[PDB]
Amino acid sequence: YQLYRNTTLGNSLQESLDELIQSQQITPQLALQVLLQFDKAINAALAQRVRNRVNFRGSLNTYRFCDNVWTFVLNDVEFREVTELIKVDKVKIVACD
Amino acid sequence: TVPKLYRSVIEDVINDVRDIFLDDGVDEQVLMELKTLWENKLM
Amino acid sequence: SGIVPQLQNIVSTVNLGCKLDLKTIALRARNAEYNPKRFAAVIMRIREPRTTALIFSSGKMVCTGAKSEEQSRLAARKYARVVQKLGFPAKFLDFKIQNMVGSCDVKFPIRLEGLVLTHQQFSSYEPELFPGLIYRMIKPRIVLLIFVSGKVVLTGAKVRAEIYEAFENIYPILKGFRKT
Amino acid sequence: DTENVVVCQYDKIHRSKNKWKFHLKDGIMNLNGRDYIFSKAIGDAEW
Repeated sequence: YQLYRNTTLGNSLQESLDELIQSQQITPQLALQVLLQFDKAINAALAQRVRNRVNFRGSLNTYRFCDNVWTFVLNDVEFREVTELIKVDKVKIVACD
Repeated sequence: TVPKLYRSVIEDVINDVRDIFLDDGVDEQVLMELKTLWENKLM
Repeated sequence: SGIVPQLQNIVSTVNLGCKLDLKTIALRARNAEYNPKRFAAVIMRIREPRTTALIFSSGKMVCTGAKSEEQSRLAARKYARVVQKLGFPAKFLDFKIQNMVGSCDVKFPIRLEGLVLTHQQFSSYEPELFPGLIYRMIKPRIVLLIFVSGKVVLTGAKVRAEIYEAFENIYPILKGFRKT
Repeated sequence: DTENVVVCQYDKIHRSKNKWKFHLKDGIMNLNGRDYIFSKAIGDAEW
């Protein structure tokens, strides 16, 4: 899943790659190959490494489901992780199966 | 436990693309620039 | 009875009159679900009136959940306006209420087994399967779900009068089986 | 500053009337500018 590319981790990577592409230090193909390596690496690290639980509550503003992908938008949300509170006015959630 | 995962992933990715850079004829210095650009953007 | 059946659900249909590109609608409209592999229609909801629509690529649509004829037509008009705004030349042809559901309480227990034994040609009652007795009224053509609690559901109506008429018909029959 | 986003995979999404419950996993979140991660996330929302 090329799911985790638009994350801090994934975007910083793409931006770094584009520069190198811009200054002609690497080809687009090589950049693509790096992203592919990133997908395998982030996916693998998540399932095997991280292992904590989170909880959230809020009001659902919108939902969409197409191509087996859910896209939500919650308002006034409260993300709960043992060590307490994370409050946000708006959060967008994209989820693959 | 998050900066740790990121270091972990950056290391793995950098290590895993080294040969590709080499096979492409890209100087290993460029690889290190990537890691640097990448790590600093995180900050 | 000073007992009045309350409308709980209405299903209506309407023809927008033009073929619809469902993928486009599912991707651009809010609160939409589209999974062609499981169901061929887009499922869209709105909050006022709070209802769910089923939109088919043919341009025909089903509107559900409204509690009044006017709410049903309004809701359908909104769904049609959403589709309209996404760029399709939607019309609003042959709107029509297809089914109406009502419910009420006679305020007293009922001898179901007794009712089904004497009304074998209109009802069926299998407690282990479903706790409610199913009564298929002929006039009007309405199906009622009767519970021992005294709660009653009426469905199958095309118009509000059939709901009221069916309950007026069943009330004296039910009094005949009150629990004392 | 931040576009609060959560990118993950879903186990089960559930709804009753206007009550939704989300059963999520393997997610990377960026809330208020900070970055978070979870193996599992459970949420509730009214529509």
